[PDB]
Amino acid sequence: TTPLVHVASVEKGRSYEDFQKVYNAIALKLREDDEYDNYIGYGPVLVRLAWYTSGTWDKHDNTGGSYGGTYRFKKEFNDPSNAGLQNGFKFLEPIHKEFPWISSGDLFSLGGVTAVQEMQGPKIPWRCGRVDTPEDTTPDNGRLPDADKDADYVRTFFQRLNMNDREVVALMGAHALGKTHLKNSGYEGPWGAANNVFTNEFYLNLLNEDWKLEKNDANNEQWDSKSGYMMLPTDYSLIQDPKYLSIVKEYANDQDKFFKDFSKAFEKLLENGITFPKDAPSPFIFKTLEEQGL
Ligand code: HEM
Repeated sequence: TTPLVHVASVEKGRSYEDFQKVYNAIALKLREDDEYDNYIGYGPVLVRLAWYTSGTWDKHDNTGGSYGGTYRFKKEFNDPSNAGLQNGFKFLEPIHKEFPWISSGDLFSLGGVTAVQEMQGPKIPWRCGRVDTPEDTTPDNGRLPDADKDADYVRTFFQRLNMNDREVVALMGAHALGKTHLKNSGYEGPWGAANNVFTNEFYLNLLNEDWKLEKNDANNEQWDSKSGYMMLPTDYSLIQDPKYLSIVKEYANDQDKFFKDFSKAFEKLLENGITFPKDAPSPFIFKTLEEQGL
């Protein structure tokens, strides 16, 4: 019951080259299965999967988190908060089959890193070593955030993941990717136009679009723009709160700053709860398919 310690353990004999191969397999499949979700591709859902398998972490007792790769167990993959993520897991199945040596946690997190980079986002340093843990270590449902809340809720929620205001605003920028699907979350619509290209569009849209608070077909309120975009109440709270607003403006006006801050916050999210040995390998920075000429 005491605060357990999760020590990163490198998959036996593996090094950078091995993980670059897994990265490449994921990236090649992202390119191949381009028709998914009306041609948005699997990039966005893989990022969401990485964030939800990591977002269960509780700094207070080190339960949940990316280390154990517990999403593979029914209790967690059936979490209502994870509806739709099965698509990401299905995508990674053939990858895990080809590289059975990689842990589930390493695969889920690497999937998110690969997706961000392939979608032209910033490089995200990634460390290996997550080790699969038993089904009884699977966190209970209810640790992921609700979308119908305000800024105070968001701020308090993220304190459990040890994220401050800047980290929260930076992480939310991932919503430039993909869209909400009524059947999955009770919300419908994309946050922007370039659904599968990682940019700071989320912030520009929050500030520049003309938003109207409306009710969707699930009878839930969401902010809609004439451009056909939407914002969840939690997204919109970032411009209602004065502290969050200042940061949103910063990122809307500095693409490089957003990339650097997102990279740090995303790696931190994916590494929360993990203790890396003094002699563990340095973080890996994978080359994109484009950089490799593949
Ligand atoms: C207050 C926190 C957050 C809330 C309430 C929230 C809520 C949601 C909801 C309701 C969806 C739609 C799911 C669906 O209908 O398919 C979604 C999608 C998504 N979220 Fe968030 N999210 C939050 C934070 C984040 C963070 C921190 C990241 C990652 C850094 C992230 C990345 C994504 C991505 C990429 C999608 C698109 C998935 C797809 O298109 O299939 N989210 N989120």
